[PDB]
Amino acid sequence: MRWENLFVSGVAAWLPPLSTAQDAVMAGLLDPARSKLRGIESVTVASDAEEDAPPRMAARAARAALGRGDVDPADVSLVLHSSLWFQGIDLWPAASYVAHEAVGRHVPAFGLAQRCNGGMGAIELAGAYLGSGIGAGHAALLTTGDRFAGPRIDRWNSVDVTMYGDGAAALVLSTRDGFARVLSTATGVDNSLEILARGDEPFAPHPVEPSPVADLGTRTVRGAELADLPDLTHRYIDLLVAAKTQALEDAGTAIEDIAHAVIPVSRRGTGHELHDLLGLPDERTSWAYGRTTGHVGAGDQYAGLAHLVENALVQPGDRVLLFGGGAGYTCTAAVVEILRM
Amino acid sequence: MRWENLFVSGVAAWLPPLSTAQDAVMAGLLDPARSKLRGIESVTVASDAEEDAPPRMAARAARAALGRGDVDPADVSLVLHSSLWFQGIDLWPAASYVAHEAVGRHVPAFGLAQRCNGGMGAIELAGAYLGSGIGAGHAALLTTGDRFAGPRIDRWNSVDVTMYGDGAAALVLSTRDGFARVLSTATGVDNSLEILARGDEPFAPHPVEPSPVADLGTRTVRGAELADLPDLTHRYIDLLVAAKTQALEDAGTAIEDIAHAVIPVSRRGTGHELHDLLGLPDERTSWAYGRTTGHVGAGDQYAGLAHLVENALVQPGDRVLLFGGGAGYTCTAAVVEILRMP
Repeated sequence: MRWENLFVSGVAAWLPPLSTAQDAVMAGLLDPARSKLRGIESVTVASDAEEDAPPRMAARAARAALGRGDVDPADVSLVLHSSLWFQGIDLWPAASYVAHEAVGRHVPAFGLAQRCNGGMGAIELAGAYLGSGIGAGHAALLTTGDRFAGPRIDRWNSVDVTMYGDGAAALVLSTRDGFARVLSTATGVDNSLEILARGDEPFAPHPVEPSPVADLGTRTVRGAELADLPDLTHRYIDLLVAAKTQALEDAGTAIEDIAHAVIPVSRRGTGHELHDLLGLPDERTSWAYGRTTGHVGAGDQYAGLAHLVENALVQPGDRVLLFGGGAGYTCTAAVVEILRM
Repeated sequence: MRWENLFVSGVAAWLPPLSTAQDAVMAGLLDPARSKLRGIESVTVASDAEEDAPPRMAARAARAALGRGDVDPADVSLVLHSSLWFQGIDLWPAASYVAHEAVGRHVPAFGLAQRCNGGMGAIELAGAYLGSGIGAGHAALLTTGDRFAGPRIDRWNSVDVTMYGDGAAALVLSTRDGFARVLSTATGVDNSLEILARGDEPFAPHPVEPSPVADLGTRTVRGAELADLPDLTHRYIDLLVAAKTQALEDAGTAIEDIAHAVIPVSRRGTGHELHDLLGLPDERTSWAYGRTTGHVGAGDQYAGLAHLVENALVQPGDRVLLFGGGAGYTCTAAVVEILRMP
């Protein structure tokens, strides 16, 4: 999709302190060979205090993002809150809390689930919503937030390809103006890969209690065996190249003109990495930053863009590729042009 | 919102067999007075077999809905799957399973949370998406699905205003054609009421284990206490009347021109009920149906419309109000006009 009137008016991350892979190895929580393979140096870790529940971190990130774009909360017509896991209280609309605290009483709020891709996918849904004439306002607030905890989640081991960081991020879209223009979005998808995210786990009538420790690495392996596809890996490559190519082509931008690409935090550590598939070197990606935060739920792309802007790592005229991807498997990409700093 | 080119192409429910309120009373699971007050005659109860997990029930409803509307799955550009509770496997994309099983590999799928309003809120989001030019196809598949279980959920008692039914529903939107035209949608909202849905429950770092039995009625009371609002009654009235009023006006329709309103399944049993606020007698609402199914997660409005159409309770030229409402608090309403029977 080529966007003629869609802007990022603000972006922010609210992140707790860093905790190092080194300290996890020293404490016996993380196998040292795994630490070395994956290349992740540290991950953000929140306290267990109520003030650090995901919706409250999200509400703070939202305020920061709305403050920086000087958007009147009266002009926000939609709130989307994406996440991966528990929000602190069950049977309860977390998204309405985020909206109430950051914007106000009279804005429609949805929780969104598209696993790791939720932040990027929300951009398409919100952009469509803003252009449709449903709401009178010109902005949408997009938030993410998660805080991982035992017994269910071991941040260092529950996923093979990454390590989980706690925290929240926010991105405010506008059809009026902003410091960046969204030039394009495009989604690649292959829903056959959903099997890799459940493995041989049976459908249970009730959450399993007490919670065993999650092991998504082992789901992927069992998932691959049950699916018995001859071309598993290609299905991934195809959907990722589709998202990349359409996002670039609809933005009228060649890959050599991308100043920086913000990607999901993950690492194989052996052969080809995502950056090889994207056709650009490691140092033009957000890996150097991401390997300090870990995988911050659905918010890697918002947090990474926040990092670039806050540190003047981009200037006006630069084009930035935001690259999603999450279990499903779904990947939304976007090209953003910096207009003002 | 007034819609120029939005249609309902198909609608369906997949519902497990009925379990009566009277049987629950006799098993000691439901108090006789509460049964009488609430007036729910029965609710749908699924088995605990893997085949009745919510995403599978949702897949069956989606396929029925798509088949009843002659929509090719290749023309669906978006799947939204709304729910209130556990889908059977954690840390996993349920919405992608629904999409794969009913529609295919190459359609973006999202899980959607807007408590009891998810099904109606999904119509606005999908409608916007379909008109935007983002996806190639002309149709969107909307699903709901839940299956409630102990210890956490006691379907008969965990919500005061209703009793939960298991099952799934589906609705297919199209920019091209269908059996009904969506004339309008409108949302009323008041996010200050989110506190009523959490009460004084502390934010916990991990789900509380073992799960105690949920008591949302007590949460409402604890939340009302903390919030200390001067005008709670008026907050409900203002947002519900706003949704009703805007949907009717954008559709160019008066309440007396509404043949039927499909409403959330809930009941006070004393005083004024939602139908009084809508200005409709009981008989012009979905209550006669909803009191046999109970509150089927986010799917009451889809399920109620399917029942209307499957049983020839409306005919071409009739207008129907689909009326939402859920904890948040958010209520999305739509006026649809029947163009032909499917």
